[PDB]
Amino acid sequence: NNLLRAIEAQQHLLQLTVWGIKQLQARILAVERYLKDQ
Amino acid sequence: NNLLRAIEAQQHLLQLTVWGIKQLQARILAVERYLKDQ
Amino acid sequence: NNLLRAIEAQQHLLQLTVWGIKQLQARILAVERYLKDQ
Amino acid sequence: WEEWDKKIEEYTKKIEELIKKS
Amino acid sequence: WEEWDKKIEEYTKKIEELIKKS
Amino acid sequence: WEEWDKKIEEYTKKIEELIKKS
Ligand SMILES: [N+]
Ligand SMILES: [N+]
Ligand SMILES: [N+]
Repeated sequence: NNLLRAIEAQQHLLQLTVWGIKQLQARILAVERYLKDQ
Repeated sequence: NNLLRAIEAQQHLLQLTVWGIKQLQARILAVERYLKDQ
Repeated sequence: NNLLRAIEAQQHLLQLTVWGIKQLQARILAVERYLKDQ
Repeated sequence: WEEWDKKIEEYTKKIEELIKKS
Repeated sequence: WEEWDKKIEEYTKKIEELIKKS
Repeated sequence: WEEWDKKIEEYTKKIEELIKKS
């Protein structure tokens, strides 16, 4: 039960990392595209 | 048992985030190197 | 008990991904700022 | 990354249903 | 990202106390 | 990052053996 709560909290952490990774990927791609267009 | 399956699915999610992070790190480094070489 | 140990190991993995994401975000921002300043 | 986006959504939905069954 | 930093710390602390109670 | 790569592999292997023992 505390074990399940752990896993739920871990799942929130994971969704936070997913958010982060997607933000970074968009930003790196924007920079690659800027360099290409220059 | 559903608890174990949860953890297994969470483990797949984590490996997906690792893949993502490694892809990003290679790409950012390539951009840093490009800027340095310019 | 092995289930708890799994979750603990998963938690170490997650903290490693957090470290990675924060490193990347600082580096991408430094590059965006460099491009802006040029 | 389109394939990534989809694997993420798939395992996220699978996890949330398992957490519910537990 | 400041809001992210804080959600990370919050769920990390919550997880570590739950692991302890287990 | 070489040290990161190795900690990742270590905890991944440790997790997969624990999932097996469970
Ligand atoms: N592209
Ligand atoms: N380097
Ligand atoms: N900024």
